[PDB]
Amino acid sequence: YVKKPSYKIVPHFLGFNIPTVSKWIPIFGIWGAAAGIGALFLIEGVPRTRQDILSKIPIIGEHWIREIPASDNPF
Amino acid sequence: FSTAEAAGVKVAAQDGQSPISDLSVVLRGGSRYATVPGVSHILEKFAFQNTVPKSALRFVRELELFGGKLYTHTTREHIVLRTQFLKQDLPYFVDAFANVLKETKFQQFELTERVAPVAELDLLKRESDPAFTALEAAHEVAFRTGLGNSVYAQGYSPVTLEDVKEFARQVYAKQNVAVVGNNVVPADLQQLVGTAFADLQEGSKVTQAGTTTLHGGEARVRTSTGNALTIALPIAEPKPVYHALASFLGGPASMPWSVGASPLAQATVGTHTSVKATYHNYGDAGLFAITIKGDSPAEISQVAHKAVQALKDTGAEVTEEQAARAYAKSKFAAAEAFENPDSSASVIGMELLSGVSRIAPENVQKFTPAELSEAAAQLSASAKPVVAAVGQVHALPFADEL
Repeated sequence: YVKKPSYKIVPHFLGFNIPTVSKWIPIFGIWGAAAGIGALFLIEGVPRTRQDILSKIPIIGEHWIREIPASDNPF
Repeated sequence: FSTAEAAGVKVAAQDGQSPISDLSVVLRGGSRYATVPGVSHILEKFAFQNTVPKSALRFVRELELFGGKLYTHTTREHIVLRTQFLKQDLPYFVDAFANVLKETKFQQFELTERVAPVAELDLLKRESDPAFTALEAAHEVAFRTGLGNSVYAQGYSPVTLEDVKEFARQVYAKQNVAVVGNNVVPADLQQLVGTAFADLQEGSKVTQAGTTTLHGGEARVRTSTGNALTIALPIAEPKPVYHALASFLGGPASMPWSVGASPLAQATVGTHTSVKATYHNYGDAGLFAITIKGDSPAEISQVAHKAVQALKDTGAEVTEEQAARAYAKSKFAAAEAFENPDSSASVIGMELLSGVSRIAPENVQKFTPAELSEAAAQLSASAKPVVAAVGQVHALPFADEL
């Protein structure tokens, strides 16, 4: 014979609990990647982005190593 | 059902071989005892509201974890509160009933927001059927008070928190409580009820204000939502022969897409009407009713004439075949009533609370054609016929026409 249902209350805050939030952790990860890719794409034109980030990527990085010949540069 | 006693409370249990137990608390608190009109219905709807140890919310959430169900209803004689659960969860349900009887908070907001609105939806759903209305109106005419009180709370007469609290003070007492356990080990229930219901007041037996008096008459409930007619005959001396007579006269078909071979069933041929004879024993008085519903007032009127003729014809002569058919249909009706949990609880509830021994379906008396015809004769020759018309009342029959 059972006298009482068997349960506990999990910690919660603002209607969130750890079981639920843990399911969404991967999703935040992917959104972070999306935001990262997007942000980087938006500043791909910025010379510093090319110099410090994009030109350092192996193989692909030579896409962003471009020199104007001294003969063609007024400045 | 082994009847016993546990700490002043009458406990009946029958062990079985099923994973499902039904535990019912039967209260002597039906509408014949209602201090104020509708208070028994309101008290029924107040069961499993907030108690001091456990809120309504907490109860419902825990009930869902056991997968249990809750059923409540009010009759003229009882309030029945039934829980259905897995056998092993018995202690929880006993304790929950104890909390309800000992420690219900009865808060004004519960009455206004929770209890009264649910009671109102309950009644509106029942009244969607005009036959319900007709049979209720017939009891009102026949008995006036007591058995004539409405079962259900209505808007025109509001029940107050003080009304319900007072009624509960009387009803929720060792003297007015019976516990009925279907598929419950009887020794285990007695032990649990004995510990849980020990501190419940003793109280006193609730009684009907006034003796049951019988009256004839007419009720003409004008609705726009269907048509029905009850022809009732108040009985001063309730006898078991009226069950046999109700089943004999019959009315519903025993077979799909058919009329039926019963006299009342055969009264509906050529019409989209249905008919049902019922007998209501209330111990000290009874009611024999024939209710006819349909969409056509003209057809109802037509059937109503044939219905009273059928009763007169029965008073003349029943055949042996017909008497045997009545025994068979009545034994069956008794059996299925003792099986259905709602009706079962109230049957044993009556035996425990009053003292009316249950008639086992296998002990249902066989009435000779003489005894049946004599019963129908008394009814055809009644000095106090009741007729309740519902719907287009201008087009339905009157008592003096029947």
